[PDB]
Amino acid sequence: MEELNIIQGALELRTKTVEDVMTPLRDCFMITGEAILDFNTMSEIMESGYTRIPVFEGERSNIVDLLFVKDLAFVDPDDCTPLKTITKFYNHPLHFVFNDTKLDAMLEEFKKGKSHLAIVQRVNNEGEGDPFYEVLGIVTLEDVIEEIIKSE
Amino acid sequence: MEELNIIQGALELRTKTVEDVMTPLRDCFMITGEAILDFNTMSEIMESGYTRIPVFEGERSNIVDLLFVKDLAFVDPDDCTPLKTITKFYNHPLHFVFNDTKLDAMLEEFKKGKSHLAIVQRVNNEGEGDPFYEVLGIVTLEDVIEEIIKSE
Repeated sequence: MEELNIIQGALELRTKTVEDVMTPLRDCFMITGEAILDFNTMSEIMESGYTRIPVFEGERSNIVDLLFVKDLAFVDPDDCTPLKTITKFYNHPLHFVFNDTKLDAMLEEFKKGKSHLAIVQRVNNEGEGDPFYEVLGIVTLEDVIEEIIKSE
Repeated sequence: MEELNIIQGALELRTKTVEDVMTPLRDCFMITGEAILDFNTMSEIMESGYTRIPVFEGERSNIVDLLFVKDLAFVDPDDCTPLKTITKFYNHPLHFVFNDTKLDAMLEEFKKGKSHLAIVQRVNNEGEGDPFYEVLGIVTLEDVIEEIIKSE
């Protein structure tokens, strides 16, 4: 039964972590903060089919903003408007989560607030001096829902 | 518990119908088949935030096609390209469902195939001669999932 599938998935939300379901950094669709919104860039973006796109500066682990595809609505490609204008303008909130966070807690976190996307990070205790936060990938509400309802 | 919420919702999928959760025709974001994709039209479309937009010809109950926002990726607004070009090109499938259809069966129907959006309709036995199909609104996967996970 589908109902049984959903119930079991719901039960497993306690044990599975965000690390188990995240879209890792190698698999993340991201965009440089230096980007300019000419025709072609906007075209690749609208082509991606992703609703929201992480914006990074320099390194991919240096995620600085979020771009919603909606924000291109009033953008004229002929203007070749830089991305920073849109990102600094909307200044969409950035949500973070630890790799060990359970999916049920993630669901709870997502249901409250606008964030339906979280950035996964870990503590690097393998110093070499100061311990650091290591960005691993992204996890969305979609990742966990898909984990809930999928056939198993 | 969240898990309890999800479980109960899953259980109720048997009893609730597509009529109970659909976005009705008054609340449907739709677009005329005659539409042209200048800047402003594309701008309203990208503004909507909806991933998929029903295309109708004449009456709103005369839904003829589906438009994915993705399909605007390679569209130059300066070209003022008509919608029919894109719709006839992609010719995305159209899914239909009866109002009495239970949500669990809907879930089953959605999980198989690309259709994550269905058009609700009913039989008009209030003839007046020939009985007809009366379009009532739309129901997506998102509608049912939202119905599953929401707090109750």
